[PDB]
Amino acid sequence: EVQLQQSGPELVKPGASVKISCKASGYTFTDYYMNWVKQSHGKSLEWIGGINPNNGGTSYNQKFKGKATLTVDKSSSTAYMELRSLTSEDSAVYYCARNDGYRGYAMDYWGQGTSVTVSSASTKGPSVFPLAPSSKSTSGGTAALGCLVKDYFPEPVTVSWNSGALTSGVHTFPAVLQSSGLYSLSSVVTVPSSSLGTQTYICNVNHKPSNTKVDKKVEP
Amino acid sequence: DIVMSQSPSSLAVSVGEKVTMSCKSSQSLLYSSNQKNYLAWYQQKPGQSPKLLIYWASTRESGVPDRFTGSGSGTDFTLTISSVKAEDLAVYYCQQYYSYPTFGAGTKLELKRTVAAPSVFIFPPSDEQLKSGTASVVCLLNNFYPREAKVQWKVDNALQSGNSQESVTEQDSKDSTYSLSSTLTLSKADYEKHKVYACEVTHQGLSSPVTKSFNR
Repeated sequence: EVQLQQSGPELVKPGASVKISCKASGYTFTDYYMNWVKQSHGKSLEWIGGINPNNGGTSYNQKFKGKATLTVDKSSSTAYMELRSLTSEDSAVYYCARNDGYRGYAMDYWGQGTSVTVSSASTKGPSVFPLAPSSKSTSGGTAALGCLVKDYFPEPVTVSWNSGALTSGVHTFPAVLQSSGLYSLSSVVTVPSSSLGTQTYICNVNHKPSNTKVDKKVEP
Repeated sequence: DIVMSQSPSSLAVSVGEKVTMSCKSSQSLLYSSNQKNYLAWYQQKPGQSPKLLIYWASTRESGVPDRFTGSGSGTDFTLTISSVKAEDLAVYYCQQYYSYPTFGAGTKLELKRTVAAPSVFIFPPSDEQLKSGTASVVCLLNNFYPREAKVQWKVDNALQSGNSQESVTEQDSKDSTYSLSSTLTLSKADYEKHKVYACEVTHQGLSSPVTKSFNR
């Protein structure tokens, strides 16, 4: 019931600015401060600063004051964070995190993260290709198929099958970085060689920074 | 300026065992007025935001199972799990809020299980791709343990090098295994210069290296 929803992926050019949002919904926004925590890849959490809605009073992480600015809008129950003079050190995931002010910064409800990438480069949609379910792609009567999601910039895309009807045995791998500098991933699924005859498999790729959308079909 | 230091940086464990990570703080986290400890534990399962386990150092957030107990006072703390589930794989962070919030490095919780041997597959480059001048062939190592697994692509019995990129998933939260995708990409014109396209697999759950292959 208590939902924190932040923006989407941001692709920003070095030195620009970015503002990501966070609408909180399911509680009374005005008796709960609101935090922002950075998370670089394969790295731990870093609190940035936190704000109360009632006056937009802030307090900051003593190394982020110069990069981060927090702006509140109780009338929409949304909090904001802006990052300025952007470099590659500010490429990470930033979560919205709620806490009680009357007790302290224990963040019981957190957002869902917004991948921020700081690149001179333009977005590029991926080339959704299918993965061929063959008979050398078989072991015990069960077949493995998928969708390759090749040549996208930047992170991330979201892969799902049958619009979410299918969660069983799905493997959407971390993206690798090619020689070319564009990400590329797979998101296979193992399945009985029985259903193949009479069952349909559609990858639901969405690379949001480029507004790309594909529902390619994976057949033998 | 408090320094939160968690040891160990990572550990493994079987389902059912008992886990105990600690979290020393450079500064005492106890408030004489409160007699409450200003430390929280968060959990972060692969691909998810940090979820609160324990606040006030001792108190469970609601909906957090009785298996996680918070313990410690002042400078030294400890998170405990009594009967490790296969789903508890995550990175556990201690944070202090006795002043401006600071985190620990985290402690990575790996699960321990038996040797599973990997299922090998292989994928031809699709039409829609080859019809663009590129040619990516794919090897899928599904559900093995441990995470070490060598994967040599061979073309016409010629060992390649420098033309493939591996990707490993995180541990499954039911079976505790791993999946591994090994993509081999070269030019369509290099594609149609050979015949044999194989994927030789070394592992521990394999006695004899498993090759899967196909012909153009």
